[PDB]
Amino acid sequence: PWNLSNDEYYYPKIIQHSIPAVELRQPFFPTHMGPIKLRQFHRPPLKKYSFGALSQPGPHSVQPLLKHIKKKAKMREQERQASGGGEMFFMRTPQDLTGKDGDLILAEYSEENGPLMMQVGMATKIKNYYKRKPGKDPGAPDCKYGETVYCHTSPFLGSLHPGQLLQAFENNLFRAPIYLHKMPETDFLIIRTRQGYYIRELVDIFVVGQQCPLFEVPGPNSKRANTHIRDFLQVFIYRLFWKSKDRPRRIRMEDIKKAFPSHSESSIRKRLKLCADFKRTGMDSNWWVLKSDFRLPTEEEIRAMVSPEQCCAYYSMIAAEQRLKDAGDDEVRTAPWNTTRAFIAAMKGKCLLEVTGVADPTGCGEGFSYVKIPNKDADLRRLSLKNAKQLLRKFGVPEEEIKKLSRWEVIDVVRTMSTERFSVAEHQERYKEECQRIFDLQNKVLSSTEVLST
Amino acid sequence: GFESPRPYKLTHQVVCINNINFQRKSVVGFVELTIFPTVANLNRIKLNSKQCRIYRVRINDLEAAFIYNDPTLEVCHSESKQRNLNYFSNAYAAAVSAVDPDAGNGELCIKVPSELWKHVDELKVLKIHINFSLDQPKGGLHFVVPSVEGSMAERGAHVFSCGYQNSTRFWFPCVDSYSELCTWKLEFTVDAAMVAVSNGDLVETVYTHDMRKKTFHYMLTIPTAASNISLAIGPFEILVDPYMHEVTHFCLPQLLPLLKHTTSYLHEVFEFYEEILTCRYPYSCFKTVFIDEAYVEVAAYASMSIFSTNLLHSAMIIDETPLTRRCLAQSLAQQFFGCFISRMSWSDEWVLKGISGYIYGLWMKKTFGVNEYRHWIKEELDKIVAYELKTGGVLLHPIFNPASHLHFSIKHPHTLSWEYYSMFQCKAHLVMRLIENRISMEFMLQVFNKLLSLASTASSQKFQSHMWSQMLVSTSGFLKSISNVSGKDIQPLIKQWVDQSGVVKFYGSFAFNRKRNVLELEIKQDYTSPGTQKYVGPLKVTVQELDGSFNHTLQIEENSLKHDIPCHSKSRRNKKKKIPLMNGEEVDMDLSAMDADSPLLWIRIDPDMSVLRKVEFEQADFMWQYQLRYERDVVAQQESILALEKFPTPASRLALTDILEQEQCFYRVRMSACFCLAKIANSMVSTWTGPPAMKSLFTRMFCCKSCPNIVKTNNFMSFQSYFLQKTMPVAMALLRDVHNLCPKEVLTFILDLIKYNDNRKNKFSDNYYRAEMIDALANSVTPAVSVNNEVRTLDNLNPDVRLILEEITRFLNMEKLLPSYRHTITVSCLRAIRVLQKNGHVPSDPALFKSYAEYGHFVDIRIAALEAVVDYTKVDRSYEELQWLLNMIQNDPVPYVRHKILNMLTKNPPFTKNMESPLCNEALVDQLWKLMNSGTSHDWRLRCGAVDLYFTLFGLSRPSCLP
Amino acid sequence: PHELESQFILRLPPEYASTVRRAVQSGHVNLKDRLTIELHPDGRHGIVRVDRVPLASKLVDLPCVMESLKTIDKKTFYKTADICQMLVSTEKKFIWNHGITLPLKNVRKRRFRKTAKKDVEKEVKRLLSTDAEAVSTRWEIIAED
Repeated sequence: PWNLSNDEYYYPKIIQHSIPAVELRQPFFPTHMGPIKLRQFHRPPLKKYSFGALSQPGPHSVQPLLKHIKKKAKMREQERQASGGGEMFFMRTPQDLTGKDGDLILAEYSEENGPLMMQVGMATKIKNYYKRKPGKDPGAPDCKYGETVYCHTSPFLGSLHPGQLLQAFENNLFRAPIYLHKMPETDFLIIRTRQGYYIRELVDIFVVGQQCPLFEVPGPNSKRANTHIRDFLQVFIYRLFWKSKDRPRRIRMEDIKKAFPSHSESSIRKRLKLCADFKRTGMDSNWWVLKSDFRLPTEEEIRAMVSPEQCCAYYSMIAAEQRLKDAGDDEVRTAPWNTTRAFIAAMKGKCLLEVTGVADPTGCGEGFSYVKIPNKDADLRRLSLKNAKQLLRKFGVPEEEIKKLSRWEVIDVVRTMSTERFSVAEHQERYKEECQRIFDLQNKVLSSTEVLST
Repeated sequence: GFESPRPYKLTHQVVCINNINFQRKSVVGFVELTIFPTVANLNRIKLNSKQCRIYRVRINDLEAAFIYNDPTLEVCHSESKQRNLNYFSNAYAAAVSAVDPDAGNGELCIKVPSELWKHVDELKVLKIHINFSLDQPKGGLHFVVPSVEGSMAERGAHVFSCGYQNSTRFWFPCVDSYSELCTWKLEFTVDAAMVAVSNGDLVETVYTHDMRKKTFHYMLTIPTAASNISLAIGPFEILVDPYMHEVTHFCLPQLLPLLKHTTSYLHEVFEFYEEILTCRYPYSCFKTVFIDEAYVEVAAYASMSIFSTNLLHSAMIIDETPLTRRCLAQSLAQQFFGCFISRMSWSDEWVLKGISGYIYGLWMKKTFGVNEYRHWIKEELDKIVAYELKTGGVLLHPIFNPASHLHFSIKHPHTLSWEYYSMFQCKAHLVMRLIENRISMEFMLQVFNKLLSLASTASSQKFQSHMWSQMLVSTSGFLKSISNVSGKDIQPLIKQWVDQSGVVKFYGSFAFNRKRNVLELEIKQDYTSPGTQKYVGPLKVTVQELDGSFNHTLQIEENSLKHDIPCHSKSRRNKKKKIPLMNGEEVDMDLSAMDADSPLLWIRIDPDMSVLRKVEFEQADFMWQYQLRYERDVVAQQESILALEKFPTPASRLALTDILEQEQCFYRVRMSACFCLAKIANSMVSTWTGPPAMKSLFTRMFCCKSCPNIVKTNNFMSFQSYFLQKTMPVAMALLRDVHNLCPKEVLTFILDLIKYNDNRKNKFSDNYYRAEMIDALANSVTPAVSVNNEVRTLDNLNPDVRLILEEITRFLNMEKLLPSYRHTITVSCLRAIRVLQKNGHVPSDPALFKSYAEYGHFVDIRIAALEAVVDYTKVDRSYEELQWLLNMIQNDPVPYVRHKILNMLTKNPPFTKNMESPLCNEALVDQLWKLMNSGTSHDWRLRCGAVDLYFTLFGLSRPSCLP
Repeated sequence: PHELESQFILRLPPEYASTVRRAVQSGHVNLKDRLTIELHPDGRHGIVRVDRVPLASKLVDLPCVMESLKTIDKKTFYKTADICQMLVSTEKKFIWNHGITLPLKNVRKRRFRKTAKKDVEKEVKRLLSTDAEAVSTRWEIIAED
């Protein structure tokens, strides 16, 4: 007639990327990044076109977009109301990921090179963490973007004040505090393609604070690292077999050598050894045909092989490898495999982090550093209390300490004034207070709309 | 897209019923249909009608000619000498397909008059006025007329529409398909002291000019099918719901307080089903009618539900609250997704049954807890795998035979066996749970809300089905709405578990490689059994090692056998630290039984029941004991109880005893540990040290501290130690000694539990606890040592059985003067007398059970007595008792009792096809063939039960015991 | 195939920014004739012509990395492109020290760690080529001279 399931003893207490992103399609997720492309990682230069309308030198008219944006938004609302009115999934094509439609915001990063960073086509959510005031509270200050959640336990290193709403980017890669600023009055956004220039205005720009990593970047040549390498190659080989039109399905080796040119061909052969065979003569000659007994994996199995966040962690590792290699142990500590391991270990409670150090991406007192630290009388007798109490009121010591009239305490205090066991609680308290202070300082520096002199 | 199989579209139907005569069991009425022809040259119009005498038919007030023929009255000819069942199944499928309104066909063929052909070619309206009469209906609509004198309201006489699926043809002529939606106008002229309950909202109630009768006018503006239209006419006590005011509850007279207490929960069921879906309840009223001699325990129509009165309990009745509560809940789930959103074909029925069962399981999860949800899901999955390995398999969504491994045709609902229908609904809701596992629960509720929102925008238009077919769901439309809301399509999961009809069998065994620190699993499938299929997807496995609980996904391709997964450290055995569990907590474990070299404590293959599977894993006995003790999953505790019966070591006895002593364990795990402890105790006789099992534990938990053999006075307010207290002597009575005689220490304990029972102090009744005490007394009966077939007299009465017989005589006689609830003690005492007769104690005489199986008794007493008579005619090979049972199948007033007799005679058959019996005449073959052909022609559930009985007794070929 | 779109930020003088903003929010194709962009073959120099009035432009590198994020429901945001360049209108000169937002000013100088920073490779390659071209090479680490 009741619950009768002892649930408190058995059980004591989401991000959907675009279909180009979960299928690891090669413009958005590159197979190989060279040295000059690893130095320009997430900073892609403005390339000159060889063919197209912008390839011809001269003045080029920009095309302001207003009819395209509202036509696409009205069309997507018609699609959503035709499908029952609920929430829909729209990003199914690469042409859905253009900047020419939808409500764009901008997101600026505080650090130069973050430990993790999203590729093009990946999704993120905006969560507004709101700690209620003690007792009565009016309700979360409402915000234009994101959903609100009431956080008793602070997600970040510091703890939220009562009545403080903090927005944050939340995805599988990291979680980072964001701060909404209005755009400058002079800046517009020009989307250039091969055909022409297009212009939008922007009104909302977020500043993203120091990231709290939720995914561990592997080290160079680590087991996980090289496992992702051979998995990325296997997924690319399977998707080339799916794209093949001949029956039985056949691929060419130098397509894979064009995609992965740093790979030795022994490793590519190793991936093709199972699931394919080389025909040297007759029909299908110089092709790697698919074995007739081999069942090519379905789309969901290929998606379950490699995740996009693993590709972002691998790209962070190889970009940091390049930056360290170019710059000839302090720098090695600031490498994202070390800092991600340190932060995730600190979140399980394995170890603590020195919040002031050299892994600090600011280079000043603002921001944290994610590197691991371990969790860990002859003349004072003549006074004989009577005269020590008189010495305390002559030393301007407050009357409480004089009042307790203790022996050891009063003398320890008068030795301290004449100068003027455990290691677990005090150290933990100091680390927590330092982290909270750093978080508060970072928020104050970030949300400031005060003008800063050049 | 829905295109009609009928060449006309029905817009509106008026059903008027006059002259409901209860003495003569007769109704008179008319029916006026408003059809729009879609094809010119319509000529004949084919409607559905059974048992109605059609007087006249006028089309547009012009007299028309009709011809009636029902091929399902006598399926095969009387003078055909065929006696095999495949012939009857094909002929019965062809006969049901010849009256099918889902094709163009129908039983009543009306010819359009000639002068209306210029009205039908340019497609204009036709108004068909049939007037009919039911003279004395067999199974059309049930007349319950008691034999007390007085007026018909003073004796308690009532009518209700019974049947399943498309059975509205049995009481008025209609287009009896779920795809012909129309609006309705329903008038019923009943007696002045009676009330007529039906679908729609009651617009008025006018008197007749003599003021002796009154007419109830109902109107249904939401377009429903004819199959969802119902009727209940009787002297009902009306009760408006004090929480929701459009909901009226009708009961039989003198049962108003039971109705008040029983239907007081229903507003919470309404609130749940309207907050997980975001649509409000689509109909403008809701009516719950409680009746006598019901067809099914719960039937759901449009804006109406018909329950039996046997669900009505008072405030002091426990063990019946949860069952009645979930009957109300599944009636409301079928109100949402069987009556508002209807079916497009007979295929796509799995969609509606799955959505109904799935949202009812979500209700059960919120109401009774996740643990009760997991236990229910596991019992449904065990039910399906038992049925599919027993006979063939259940095929959701067949394509039109698609399933030729069974003995009936799955093209129509009225040819299905009843066990197949039950397993169909069961498999449909488990496959919907699988679709929720692939595509998350919030997207699933968004799918259901999109279907309901399309239906409710469709439900308000007036266009005659330009838009009313958005209220009909199909499989392709359901998968398209899933693909719209999620972007993933489930076509491999649909192809495996819907279109393919099989379950999978997993045989697992592990080996721990100490050198490389890996766990080598070995999972092989039995795919050559008749019910099985081959699984090639991914498979989750959960390994509990000393460092915690880790999940692994295994890819089980056809050629796969060995799966090497990695193992973690064993540094929580170096220091004593707590071992972290599946949830966030951690416990102290006694690691003395564990191996020194392996860190892993237990392994579970497919823990979340994400496939339709039967797992046979080979762990070590200490791993089963650790999984019984420290797991935070009830299905794993249940499967460890089930696997500890093969290991009778004293460590397993200690494990089950620690489970039994432990509150904060789920109570249905302790109730299983009682029976497991009884089996283990029976297997380690001549090793057992102290008292019998669970006795000291019973005296520690439920008896007085100062008196060990006196039980505490009954206080049943905890509801978990009540269930454990009433289940522990029932398992304790299975204690088997070396001599095979129950220990007179346990029988004396049960008799002292019976004597010292005092129930004058709790707020709850004692009928189920006393009934379980009689069941415990019946469990202790071992077979008697008859010498030279000595006639069972008082001279050879066992000294043990005389006490048992005195107690059940006292209990049955006291039930004759003071009854309980459900006549539980009558049912338990009849069951115990049959237990004593099955052994050589009481003379094998069926006259007592034949007197309790008469018509005037309660239906639980009747089915218990008929179960005893079926068991007697199986053991004693009685010819006259089998003729008694077949006669009772042919002419009994209650059709539920006839269905139950056929069901019990199928489950416990008097002979199988392998047996040579004296009861295998040509006379019995001719009787059962006449019962399949004629005789059961009025119910559609007795005919499938007769087909099941003929299959169980004589098989699919020609009866062998024949010239 | 698909080519990732290349978005950059255009900064205009404030009066010209107001005219361009009014013409963008109006939405006619009249703006298309009024606003043109000519990028010189230097790659870091241009003209932006507002209402046929030429303005001198420089394409500069921004110290932080921005990312355009589109949305349909304002709860889930999909990354569309990376922005690192700005065509301000009025080498070391083509590097912008400040960030676009108000809190990020003098970011490169103050809020950027110098460990991450520090052309060198190109100079090393040129030296290697000269050494390969030469017959005899003489080297000494030197002192003050």
